[PDB]
Amino acid sequence: MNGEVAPPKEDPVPLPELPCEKSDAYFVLRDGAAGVFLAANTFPKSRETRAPLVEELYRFRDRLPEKLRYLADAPQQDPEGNKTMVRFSRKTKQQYVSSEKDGKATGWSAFYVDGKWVEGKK
Repeated sequence: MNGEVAPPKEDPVPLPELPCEKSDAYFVLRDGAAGVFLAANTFPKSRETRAPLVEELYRFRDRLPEKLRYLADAPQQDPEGNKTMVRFSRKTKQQYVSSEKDGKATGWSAFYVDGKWVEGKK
């Protein structure tokens, strides 16, 4: 009976081919943060969680759980190269990607509409 709801046990879309911090952990893609994301299997030792980088998704397409065909399908960077990762919007509960340059968050942010990605530059 000892339980706390959503137990640490869970092997949905594990991406062992993506090291986490440095404790032999990896990024096991899961779903429980306003949408989808990839938490470290060493959590909390590694709270590195957040939508999956579209580019890293293309490399993990062979392992894609199929429910990401649209996310990984979205662009994987911007005209400058700032790779674009997945994000989540509550205004429509959907997945929108956003390019990023190093760590300055350029601003690029595309939205996945009806199989219709878009770009809401700001």
